[PDB]
Amino acid sequence: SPVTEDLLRKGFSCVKNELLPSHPLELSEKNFQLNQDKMNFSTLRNIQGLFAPLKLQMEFKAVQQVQRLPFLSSSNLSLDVLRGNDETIGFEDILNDPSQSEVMGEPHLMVEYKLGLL
Amino acid sequence: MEYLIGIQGPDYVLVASDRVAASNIVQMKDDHDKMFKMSEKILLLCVGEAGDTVQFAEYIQKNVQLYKMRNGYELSPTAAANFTRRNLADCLRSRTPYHVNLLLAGYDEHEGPALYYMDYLAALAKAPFAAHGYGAFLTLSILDRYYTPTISRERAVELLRKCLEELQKRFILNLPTFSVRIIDKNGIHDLDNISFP
Amino acid sequence: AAVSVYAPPVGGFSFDNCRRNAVLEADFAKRGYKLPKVRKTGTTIAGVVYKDGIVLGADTRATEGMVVADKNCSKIHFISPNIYCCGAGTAADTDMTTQLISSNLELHSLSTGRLPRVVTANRMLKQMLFRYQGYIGAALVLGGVDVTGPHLYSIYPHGSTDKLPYVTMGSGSLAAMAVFEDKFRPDMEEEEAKNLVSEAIAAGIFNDLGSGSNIDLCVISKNKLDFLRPYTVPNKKGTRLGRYRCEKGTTAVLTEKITPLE
Amino acid sequence: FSPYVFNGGTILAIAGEDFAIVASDTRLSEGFSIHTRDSPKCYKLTDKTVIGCSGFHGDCLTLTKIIEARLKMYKHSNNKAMTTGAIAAMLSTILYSRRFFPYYVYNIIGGLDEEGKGAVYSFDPVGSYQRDSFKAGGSASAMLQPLLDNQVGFKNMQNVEHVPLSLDRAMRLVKDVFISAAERDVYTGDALRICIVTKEGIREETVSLRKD
Amino acid sequence: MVTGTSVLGVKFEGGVVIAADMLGSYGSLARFRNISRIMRVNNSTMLGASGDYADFQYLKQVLGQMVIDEELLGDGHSYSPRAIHSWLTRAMYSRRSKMNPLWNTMVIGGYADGESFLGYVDMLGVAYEAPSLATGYGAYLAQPLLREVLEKQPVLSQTEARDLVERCMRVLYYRDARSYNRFQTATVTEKGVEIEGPLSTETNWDIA
Amino acid sequence: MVTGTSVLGVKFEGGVVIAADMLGSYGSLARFRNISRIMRVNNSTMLGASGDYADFQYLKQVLGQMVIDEELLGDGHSYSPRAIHSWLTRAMYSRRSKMNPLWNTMVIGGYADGESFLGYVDMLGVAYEAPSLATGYGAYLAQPLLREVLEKQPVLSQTEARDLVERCMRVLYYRDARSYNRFQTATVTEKGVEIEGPLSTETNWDIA
Amino acid sequence: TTIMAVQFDGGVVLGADSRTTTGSYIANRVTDKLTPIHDRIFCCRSGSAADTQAVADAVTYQLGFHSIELNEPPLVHTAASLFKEMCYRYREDLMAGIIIAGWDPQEGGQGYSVPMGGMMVRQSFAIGGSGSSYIYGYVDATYREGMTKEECLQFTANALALAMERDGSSGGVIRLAAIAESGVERQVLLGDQIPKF
Amino acid sequence: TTIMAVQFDGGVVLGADSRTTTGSYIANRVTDKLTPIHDRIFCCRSGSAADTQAVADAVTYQLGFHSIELNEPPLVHTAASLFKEMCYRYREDLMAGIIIAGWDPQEGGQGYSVPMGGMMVRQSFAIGGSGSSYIYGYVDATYREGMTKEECLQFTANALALAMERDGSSGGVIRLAAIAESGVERQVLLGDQIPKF
Amino acid sequence: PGIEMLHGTTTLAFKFRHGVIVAADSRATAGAYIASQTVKKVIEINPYLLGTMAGGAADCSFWERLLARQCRIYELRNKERISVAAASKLLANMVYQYKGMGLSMGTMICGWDKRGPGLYYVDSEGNRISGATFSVGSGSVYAYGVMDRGYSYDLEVEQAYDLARRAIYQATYRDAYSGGAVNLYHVREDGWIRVSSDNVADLHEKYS
Amino acid sequence: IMSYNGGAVMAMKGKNCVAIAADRRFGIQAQMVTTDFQKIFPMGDRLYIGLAGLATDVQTVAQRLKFRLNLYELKEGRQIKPYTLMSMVANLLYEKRFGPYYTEPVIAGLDPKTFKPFICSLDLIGCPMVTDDFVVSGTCAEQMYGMCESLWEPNMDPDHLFETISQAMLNAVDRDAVSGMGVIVHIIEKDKITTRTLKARMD
Repeated sequence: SPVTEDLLRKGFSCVKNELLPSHPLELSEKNFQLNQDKMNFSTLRNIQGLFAPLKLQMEFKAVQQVQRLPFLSSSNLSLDVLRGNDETIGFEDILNDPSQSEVMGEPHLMVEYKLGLL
Repeated sequence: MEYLIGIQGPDYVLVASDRVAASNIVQMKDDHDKMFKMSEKILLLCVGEAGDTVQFAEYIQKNVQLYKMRNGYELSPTAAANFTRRNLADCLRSRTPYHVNLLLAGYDEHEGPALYYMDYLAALAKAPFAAHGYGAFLTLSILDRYYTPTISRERAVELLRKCLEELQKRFILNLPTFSVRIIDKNGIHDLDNISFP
Repeated sequence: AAVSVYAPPVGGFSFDNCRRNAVLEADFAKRGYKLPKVRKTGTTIAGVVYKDGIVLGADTRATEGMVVADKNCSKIHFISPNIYCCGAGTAADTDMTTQLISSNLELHSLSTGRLPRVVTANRMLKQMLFRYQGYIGAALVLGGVDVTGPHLYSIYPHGSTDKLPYVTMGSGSLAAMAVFEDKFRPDMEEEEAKNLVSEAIAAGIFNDLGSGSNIDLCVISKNKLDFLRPYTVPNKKGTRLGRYRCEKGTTAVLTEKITPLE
Repeated sequence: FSPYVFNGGTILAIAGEDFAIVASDTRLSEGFSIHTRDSPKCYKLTDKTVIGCSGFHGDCLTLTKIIEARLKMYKHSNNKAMTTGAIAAMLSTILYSRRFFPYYVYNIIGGLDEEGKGAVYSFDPVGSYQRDSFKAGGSASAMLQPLLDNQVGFKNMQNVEHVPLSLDRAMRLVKDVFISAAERDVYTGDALRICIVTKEGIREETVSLRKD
Repeated sequence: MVTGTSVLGVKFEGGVVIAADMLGSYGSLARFRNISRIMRVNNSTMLGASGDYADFQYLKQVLGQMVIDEELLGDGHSYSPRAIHSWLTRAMYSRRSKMNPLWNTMVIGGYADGESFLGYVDMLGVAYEAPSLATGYGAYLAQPLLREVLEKQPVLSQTEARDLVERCMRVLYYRDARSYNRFQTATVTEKGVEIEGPLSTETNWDIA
Repeated sequence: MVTGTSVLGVKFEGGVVIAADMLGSYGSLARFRNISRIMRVNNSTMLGASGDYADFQYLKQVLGQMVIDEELLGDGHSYSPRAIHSWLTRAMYSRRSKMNPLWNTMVIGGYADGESFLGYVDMLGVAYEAPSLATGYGAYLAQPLLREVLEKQPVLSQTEARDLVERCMRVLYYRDARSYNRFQTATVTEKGVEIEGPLSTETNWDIA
Repeated sequence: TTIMAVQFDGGVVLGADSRTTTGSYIANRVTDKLTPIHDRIFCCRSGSAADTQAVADAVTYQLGFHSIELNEPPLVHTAASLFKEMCYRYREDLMAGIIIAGWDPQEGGQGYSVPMGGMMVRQSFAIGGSGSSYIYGYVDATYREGMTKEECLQFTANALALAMERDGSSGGVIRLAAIAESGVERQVLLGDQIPKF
Repeated sequence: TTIMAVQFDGGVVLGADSRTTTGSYIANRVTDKLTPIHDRIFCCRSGSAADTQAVADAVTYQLGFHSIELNEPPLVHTAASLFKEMCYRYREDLMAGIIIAGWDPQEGGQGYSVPMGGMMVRQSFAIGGSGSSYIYGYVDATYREGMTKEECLQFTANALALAMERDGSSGGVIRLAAIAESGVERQVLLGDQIPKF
Repeated sequence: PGIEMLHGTTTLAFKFRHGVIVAADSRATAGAYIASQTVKKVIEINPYLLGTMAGGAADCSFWERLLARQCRIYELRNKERISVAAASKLLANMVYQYKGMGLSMGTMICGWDKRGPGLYYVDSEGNRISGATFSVGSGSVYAYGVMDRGYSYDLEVEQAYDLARRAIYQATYRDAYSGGAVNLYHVREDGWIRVSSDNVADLHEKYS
Repeated sequence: IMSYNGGAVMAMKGKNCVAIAADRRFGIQAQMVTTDFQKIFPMGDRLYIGLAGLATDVQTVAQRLKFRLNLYELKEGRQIKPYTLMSMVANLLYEKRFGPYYTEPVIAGLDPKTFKPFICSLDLIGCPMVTDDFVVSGTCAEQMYGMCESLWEPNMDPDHLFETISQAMLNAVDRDAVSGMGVIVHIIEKDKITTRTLKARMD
């Protein structure tokens, strides 16, 4: 820890160091929105009841699947006022803005991966 | 370790090599062609850490044929160099402590030949004659001394022969025989191997 | 475009250099080669709370080691119409981490129609700095008047906060804050406060190595915002005695190209 | 524990035609504070030889106090006075006597030869002398030297003649170079002491320099 | 590993004044609260030291022995403060070069031949004279006030010098981790050496 | 880093007895002197633990929650001590394999279906049963007496078992660095679980 | 950084010292090491200077939300449980020794301790801090039972002033505050008001 | 390992605890941590268990030789100076905190301290030991001036018994011994004779 | 302290039918800052031998001075000139006396004597290898190849001078520490004679 | 770490004229592999950038900056003001603040509307600062402030500006092992760009 049970499409990534975290501010930056949402969900589930996290997360799921196709930039106008970051500009949009992506994948491959078919 | 040199000229990108293998204290094989081929006009020399060299060269070689087969025409040496450097930098910095040296070649149809020198941190120069390995130290001065700005194809072989004789006489290791290939506006020509009895 | 991409790119602080950086540093540490350095501008910052408003001030030297990189670098930024901050150490980080909060407070003020309150800036700065546990160092001195009254804060590079009536942060600060400890009295006047802070910053600038050149003050009184720069020049460079200018033809030349633009 | 610490300083020496000049800033600074502002770093040895000793200020005193004693011993023994051509070798021997516990100093020797002639020597912490003509050095080095290289011995200049250095030019150059180099360095400044020496004795000189 | 706080001192018109804290710190705890740190080596030179205390005792014994031997001999000559300063510098440097350092930092003050002397003898072999001085952690807080007042006025009298030392004690007690309410002082005017103490420092915490 | 002392126990003719010290040590200082270390998870099983205390609180909450949920469901079935022992073993092993160990060492005793059970659940994934047991530093001092008496006589009664535990407390208080005069005890006979305490240990220092 | 609490009949007292520092140098001469969570429960601090603040903010958030949700005054046991659950879960980089106390309508008067490591327990008198190890004997030998507000205040003043002088971390003014059945009253002891010994 | 001494008019008292150990395990339950050097001066011990013994033996040797050479009873200052000179000279591997006290015909009644590092000084009450840091406040707040033998003995018993229970290193019997103008008398407090708190 | 001097340099010496030729550069670096431009490295010890310089500076100078003193003493005693082999072995013994403490030196003692020429080599390692073609220092390579390609043992004088100049220039053009001036030394029956000194810029201009 | 390669760049503001100069050398530590390796990039027309440091990151940062500059120029219509590129490079460098690059860029150019000369500088991770008289950064940073401070003068015509930028480099860069063997001088006057190549010691 998985065995094999196309290398040109995905290659040149040794197994050595993905199970070896980089500079300690790695798991607190690669996964930040997920961790903040998890903490808020746990707090609400503990103090307010079991209805609020279920309702809010299923609202997230409902609003998530109306954006443009993955191979184009997503405006994400909605889901933002609902998340609570409506005006909380920070080190997430001014640095390496995804609109000007330096590298871009194939459309069919990206959409079929987003669907999870692969 | 190993040895790679390439001399420029008016219409050729002549490169030598060192057909040899490596191990702990043993020579597994005495003829191992290091010269991967890119297209009908481009070579790619590569010496580095074992395994990573033959993997990176294979990956970067089954990517230039795709461009030709998908667009009809062929790449240019400058584009090939600026693509190989980018791939090497992105992959080396990503997750792998690589150690590979490269020496591109090639002859386009607009500006003479072109020879590119690249270290293991993914730099890109355009020296008229470069070298790799450890023999670079003992042979680069010899290459620089006699290198007239214009050299005939006949004299290039003689200069290479002298530069390899000096290395074979004053070096610790036992590089027994070398390979020679010269590129012109006719494909990838070949010459008889250089073997020292 | 590319043929080896699956997921869309994600913004934020990139990290695709540390793997190479560590091995390169290990290679270059034992070989006695040059080492990278940043503008660790250890500077004195002073602030006092007089009867009406607040007075700020800091020195204007920006070193990057043992060499004086700059002789005029503003250590006072803009956050809101009636809130000012100060930086200390690693000016590169402090500039961005103050500008971000300035923009956030501007958005809040535009959405509210009323002047912001200092406690909001304190809360946001504390939250951000504690989120980035260490690895980013910018000692700040946050001061500003609001609808309630004068305020002052002493944010540390780990998230601590205080509400002192006077504070001095930076590399060379003990001299200035000792001058404060000796001369300060409660409920002073405006000109007296300005003279006191000028004297403290002068003591700090003289009795230290990390500070020098001009000083400035940032009086932010209730109905008048002032920004004096420079305020006083303590040291003036002398004059060059002999002319050492070189005339035409002094230097040689090998090749030359001339291209006319439009 | 660490039996070493820095104290700054700067030494400059111009060896003209019949005059040697040694000058040095005066500020004892360690860590980030300042200890004093007088701290002269130009001690006299004989009537025609001046020693400038930069570096760590715990051996700059010991070498100064040892050289004078050895000079007195030599004068008593051989019934003469050491010339500037022997002090170099003698100090080199003393410095190399502790190659396994090196002295942390950067010494500069200036004086007159047997005949009226400029001469400035230069050492290294381990100890190896070498004759020079305009050598400087110390803590804030690498800034003083290039300007002197541009001025004293005309280098990388063409269609310009050669003129011997006049005494009026030397002080005017030294003051200008120290004033220019005091701003951009941290350890320099405060007071400047000049020890111009000629064939009539030693005369001092003190000027202000970026008052701090 | 008992440690001192600060042995600062300032020059003066015909005399020198030295102050020190009667404290001993066992790392962080305040183990001892009555030990003294000022000496009376002879009739014209006094002494003060910081850092370790056992080494201060040892040099106290050695230097008192030397001065009493010299006085007992009898020639109409004594030890000028410059000689004592040079001896301490040489001893400290020799101990440093042998890899057995004395963790100490001292101040030597005196008044001989109608002039004042004050020096610094830091353990790494540092020696000089100055119109004012501070030791240990006081080199950042105690020095600036004295330097400013001395630059404004290079010559003083007894009243303002005493009040300046009092103010410096006030600020140092305010803002130091190792300090005590009481402290000693001793002038070295031409009458002799007069050790005075203990003293007190009235404070104000009205900004609480 | 609060730490316990010893949670030793011995089997018995129809029942089990467990004793422990009401102490909490902050490395060397005795920070707390009234905390308890015995549990009453259900009507037929008891518990004791040593080592860290916060982890003991956490497992107390978790196991009490599990048992109260099972009782609240309602099926005429309970948790036999073997199942609880297996659950603790699995939890400890899973925590060990994740590089987040629980610095704890527990004893599980009970009496179900007319037989006694006693186990050891050491944090490294060690589990077994024995007629007698000791924890922590008692594995060298507390064990030998119980082992000797059990080998001489494999079955006992209540009086001699109680006196044996009393003697073991006496010796352990005599010769351990972390101990207290008072200690708790609790039998698990078929009537129920009866927590008793505090107790006392009369000593004799006549060989002083 | 000495912190201690004492419980009496009908209420509790609470003291502290304001000498937050950064090593051998004093950071702030006078501070408020006494946070008023909600309106009755009070929470002192120790250990570091940022993790404690973050924990206090989170506790204020959650406890205020809970109290306004149930439309009832909070119970101190809820605050103790919240502190325990927050501290223990993050027992790797959250070195923050905390002591909380307060009054509630039911069984008024409570003193809780929660040292580093997340352990929670109740005791009549709680003491915590780096300079809070020199008064154990005095507090054990002097603390009797059956004391009202005045002598409890005097005892706290004396006990804290004793360690106020025999340490380097402590020093300065004293911040006695007593929470009772009716409300909260605060006072500061400065100058000669501090008992000598 | 708590050691303390107190001086009164006409003599001094001296106590100790017998719980010498080797870590988490008790080495000896009852010992005599009180060595009778000569016939009046008494010397307690702390720190290690062998360097202290060697130092005590050397002190006994030299002091007995000196006393029999001068044909006069010894002075405690001589013992203090000898201990200081022996300890300070070997301040590299002689970690042995020592406290000495005794009576002499001239200015009878002396309590001297000499902690690790060789420093020597006199004080009215001396306290030393690893478990001798929990009673500083109590001894400072309780020790008045002008007390005779009985209340001094009671005070020493109480003060030592307080730390006797709030530590792991201490525990067991108590070894009060009082040296006076006439002679030396010793007694041991065991069982309930030890005051509770 | 800081790096002493001369992190690396270059030099060469070959022998043929008319004696031994010595060439050297002059750049005593200090890690990353050029300290001097005209430091002489061909050390003269008497008008029969020619000491060389490499590695460290102070160590090389001191050991050549000691070798010169010993050679002069032997000359005065035995009335006969000392052979090159004796001096080489003497220096080898002195340098090998201290090893592992950080010594670093490369010297190529050469000259004429009763047996003809001789160019023995010694360094800090301790070997005393002879030869007919040598080059030491950082810039020894980049010159080794050229000077091995050109050497023929039947050259004239001017041809040998040109070969040495070309070798040094081509070595210093490609390296990063050699350069400055070029000193050329000749050895014959009547002792060494200085040939000429030259600047790199002029050679580059005339070889372009 | 800025010693695995070499480089040195200046910038002087004269009288409606700005000058930028560099040094041409690329070598792996002691060894040297080439003499021609450009370190001056023609971003815009009357604007230039002066990357100097580790080359393998110089190429990457130059490529990314050129890409983003083309994007902004095409989207927003008209040319880029010199002050904008300052914040451009600041953002680009702070993108990888934790995984820092190795570049000390220098920007020098003219305002396309006002023709008022502008010069700035940057540190390793991005800290904007502007100096009126001159600025310099590179591997040999220490041995240029002394040469530049005295020789400088305000209100200089193009000829004297070229002479000063030549004299502050040609005999001030040879005092170091690495970063030598060739100097390129770029003078940017009001109407026409001009490039010159000096000659220095070949060592």
